[PDB]
Amino acid sequence: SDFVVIKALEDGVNVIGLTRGADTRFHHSEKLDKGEVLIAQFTEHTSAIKVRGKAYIQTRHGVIESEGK
Amino acid sequence: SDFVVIKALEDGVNVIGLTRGADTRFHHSEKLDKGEVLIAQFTEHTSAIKVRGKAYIQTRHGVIESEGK
Amino acid sequence: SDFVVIKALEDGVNVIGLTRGADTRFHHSEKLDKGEVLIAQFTEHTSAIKVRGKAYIQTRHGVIESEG
Amino acid sequence: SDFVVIKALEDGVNVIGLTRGADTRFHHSEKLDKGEVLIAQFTEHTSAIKVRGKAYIQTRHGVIESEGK
Amino acid sequence: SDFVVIKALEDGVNVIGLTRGADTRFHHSEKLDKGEVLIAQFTEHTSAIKVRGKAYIQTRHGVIESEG
Amino acid sequence: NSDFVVIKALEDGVNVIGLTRGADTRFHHSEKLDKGEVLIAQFTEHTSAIKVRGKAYIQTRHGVIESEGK
Amino acid sequence: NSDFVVIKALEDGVNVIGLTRGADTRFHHSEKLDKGEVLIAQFTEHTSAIKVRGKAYIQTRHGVIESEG
Amino acid sequence: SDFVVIKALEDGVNVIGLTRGADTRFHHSEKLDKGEVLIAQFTEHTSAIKVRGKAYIQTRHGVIESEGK
Amino acid sequence: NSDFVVIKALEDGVNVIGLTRGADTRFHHSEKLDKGEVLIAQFTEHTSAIKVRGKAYIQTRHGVIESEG
Amino acid sequence: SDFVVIKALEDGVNVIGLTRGADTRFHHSEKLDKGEVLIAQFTEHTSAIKVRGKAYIQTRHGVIESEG
Amino acid sequence: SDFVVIKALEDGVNVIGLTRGADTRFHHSEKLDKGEVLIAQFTEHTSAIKVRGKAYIQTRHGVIESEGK
Ligand SMILES: N[C@@H](Cc1c[nH]c2ccccc12)C(=O)O
Ligand SMILES: N[C@@H](Cc1c[nH]c2ccccc12)C(=O)O
Ligand SMILES: N[C@@H](Cc1c[nH]c2ccccc12)C(=O)O
Ligand SMILES: N[C@@H](Cc1c[nH]c2ccccc12)C(=O)O
Ligand SMILES: N[C@@H](Cc1c[nH]c2ccccc12)C(=O)O
Ligand SMILES: N[C@@H](Cc1c[nH]c2ccccc12)C(=O)O
Ligand SMILES: N[C@@H](Cc1c[nH]c2ccccc12)C(=O)O
Ligand SMILES: N[C@@H](Cc1c[nH]c2ccccc12)C(=O)O
Ligand SMILES: N[C@@H](Cc1c[nH]c2ccccc12)C(=O)O
Ligand SMILES: N[C@@H](Cc1c[nH]c2ccccc12)C(=O)O
Ligand SMILES: N[C@@H](Cc1c[nH]c2ccccc12)C(=O)O
Ligand SMILES: N[C@@H](Cc1c[nH]c2ccccc12)C(=O)O
Repeated sequence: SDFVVIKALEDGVNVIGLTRGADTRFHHSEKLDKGEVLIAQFTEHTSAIKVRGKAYIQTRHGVIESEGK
Repeated sequence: SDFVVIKALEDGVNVIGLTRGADTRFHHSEKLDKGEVLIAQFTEHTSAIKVRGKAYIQTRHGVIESEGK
Repeated sequence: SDFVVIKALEDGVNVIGLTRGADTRFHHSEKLDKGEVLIAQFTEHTSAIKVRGKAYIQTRHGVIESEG
Repeated sequence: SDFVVIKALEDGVNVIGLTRGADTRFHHSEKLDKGEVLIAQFTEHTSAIKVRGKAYIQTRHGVIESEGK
Repeated sequence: SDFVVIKALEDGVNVIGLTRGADTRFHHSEKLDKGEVLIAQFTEHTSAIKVRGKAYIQTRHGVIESEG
Repeated sequence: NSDFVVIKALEDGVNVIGLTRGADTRFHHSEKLDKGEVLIAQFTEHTSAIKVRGKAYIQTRHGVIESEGK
Repeated sequence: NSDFVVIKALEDGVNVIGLTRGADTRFHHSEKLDKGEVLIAQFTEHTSAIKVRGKAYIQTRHGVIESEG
Repeated sequence: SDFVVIKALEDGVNVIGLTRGADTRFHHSEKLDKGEVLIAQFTEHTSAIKVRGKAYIQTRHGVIESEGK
Repeated sequence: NSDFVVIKALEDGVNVIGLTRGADTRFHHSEKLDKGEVLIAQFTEHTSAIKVRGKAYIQTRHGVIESEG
Repeated sequence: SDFVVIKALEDGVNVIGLTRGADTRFHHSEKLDKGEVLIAQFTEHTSAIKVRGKAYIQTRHGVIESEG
Repeated sequence: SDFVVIKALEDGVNVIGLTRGADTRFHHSEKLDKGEVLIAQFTEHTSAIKVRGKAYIQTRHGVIESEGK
């Protein structure tokens, strides 16, 4: 299973997991403060991940940055 | 299982999931506001994804950009 | 499973799914307007995909363009 | 499963599927008009694909071009 | 399964499939006229393929040309 | 089997935190690292996300990233 | 499923010979190739070694090799 | 199944195995002296490895060096 | 779907010798090749080691090696 | 299964196998003399290998040298 | 399953197979004379291979030479 690396570039960045299955909703929100790193998998319960705030992102396809505000 | 990365380049980008199976319709529309990133898999319920609006997309195959009206 | 990427370079592009199995026919036609992107897999029900209209297409084998 | 991309370079190109199994015959002819693209897999029912007419073909082994009469 | 691509460089090219199993013979010959392309798999029934005639051949090992 | 991450602690008191796999998300273990220790940690049946706090040098299949403390 | 060998006959009468898989080893088939003909042949339940006699150009996973008459 | 190489740059290096499962504890500590190498797998019982002391370390992602107290 | 070895005989009377898989080790089959013939031989249920006597050009997954008379 | 190459650069190099499982123990020590090569796998019984003495070592991750 | 290529650079080279399992001992010693090539797999019975004497060795990891007494 693939994972995504997320480095928070400011306080209060949110890594949100959406539910796998016929229903789509947020099941969890992980708050990252500046400089913190989260390495997060796709799992049985999480089939999509949303990032809100300024962060540097690595995936198998390369780097992308989310932008706050 | 494969996933796409979607960075909204403007407000109100829509990431639309089409059902796996004999029938084809939309089962969920994730809206993204400017700067937000979504990392989204193909799953048991989603076998085709559609993007409406200005966004920067990465897939196994490289980058593509969606353009809004 | 493999997928194709389709960006509509014009209004009214169709992505057509043909049926998997001993019979071959159209079961669904996804309309795309200019600028819209569809990412679409091969599936239990779709074993061939047809693009009609002006689109930029990426597959595992590279880029190919359909023309109006 | 592998697949092949076929761009029709002229009207009336045919992508023919030959049946898998002990017997070999044509089971379906998809007609393409100039500019239309087909992406078609090898399947339980098709284990060989014939292209008739001028078209641009990509497969895992590269680009090949069919020509008409 | 792997597959072979055959472009007919003249009329009357032959793509011949040999039977898989303890015994060996031709089970189907597919005629290819000049310019026609066949993409053919190895399968439950075909474990070798012979090409007779002038053709352009691609496999996973590269290109090879048959001569008439 | 599954992927792993390399974490070198660039100061004392670095925290490598495992998040629970499954429908609920909580911290189950926090492995503390002092300066210069290396931890090589996998994703597992119990761990489906890892969070790093403090200044550390990180390697994954996607390349290096560095965490920074406050 | 299963490596294959490409054999181009560089003269008439080239022989591609299959050896039997199993505890016992013998020739079970000899496929005659005349000048310019190409044979693409798999390893199989029945054939676990292939011998080429006569002048031919051979491609395998490992490269080209040439047999001499 | 993945493995790490550990070369001890000083006496007393410490390769610590952590238990796989819902509980996390060290279950084995293999000490290395200067110049000794260990090649260790991830296993049914070890899902994380900790290195203490000055060592040179190769994993699939590259070399990393641990530095001691 | 195992590895195979390409052997080209550079002189008459080269010998490709197959050793038995199992607790017991000895030769079960000796294929003689004369100058210029090529043998392409797999590892199999019955052969888990191959020995080449004489002058031949050998290709494997790991590159070319030459056996000498 | 992965394996490792050990060429002893001096007499008396030891390649030690640690047991797979909940318990960790040396179960075999192969002595290598100057210039002898061992190619050894991870197995059902051996899930860690320790090299003691001067040797040149190749693994999937590259070359590393143990020193006496 | 992996294999090793061993070319004898002198007479009396020894390719020695160690037993797979809880016990470790020699079960077969295959002698090579100068110029002979042995291509030998890992197997249900052999999980470690030792070479004595001057040989050129190729594995997945490269070329290593054994030096004889
Ligand atoms: N309990 C969650 C933890 C998690 C993994 N990846 C995530 C991404 C976003 C949010 C939560 C998560 C799960 O197993 O799915
Ligand atoms: N519950 C949906 C969530 C989802 C995943 N990928 C998506 C892409 C588009 C829209 C929704 C989704 C699913 O499991 O499939
Ligand atoms: N419901 C369709 C959706 C789909 C996936 N790929 C397609 C390609 C073309 C048309 C429709 C589709 C299916 O699972 O097959
Ligand atoms: N129903 C057919 C459709 C098809 C797939 N690939 C093809 C190639 C050529 C012609 C038809 C097809 C099938 O599953 O096989
Ligand atoms: N019915 C044949 C079709 C075929 C596939 N590949 C071929 C190559 C040559 C001749 C026929 C074929 C089969 O499944 O095997
Ligand atoms: N050996 C039989 C049956 C057979 C085995 N494999 C085949 C592939 C194709 C056609 C027939 C066969 C025959 O030649 O008739
Ligand atoms: N009936 C033979 C056909 C064949 C395949 N590969 C070959 C190589 C040489 C000679 C014959 C063959 C088989 O399935 O094995
Ligand atoms: N017992 C834990 C060990 C572990 C693995 N990865 C981790 C990451 C962080 C913290 C602990 C761990 C587990 O199997 O999951
Ligand atoms: N019947 C033998 C044929 C063979 C394959 N590879 C070989 C190498 C050497 C000698 C004989 C063989 C087998 O299946 O094993
Ligand atoms: N008995 C331990 C041996 C081991 C493998 N890798 C390790 C890493 C650290 C400590 C011990 C080990 C096991 O199978 O897990
Ligand atoms: N009988 C041992 C032999 C062995 C394999 N790899 C080793 C590494 C070191 C020492 C012994 C071994 C085993 O199968 O595990
Ligand atoms: N019968 C032995 C032959 C063998 C294979 N690899 C070897 C390496 C060394 C010595 C003998 C062998 C076996 O299956 O294991």
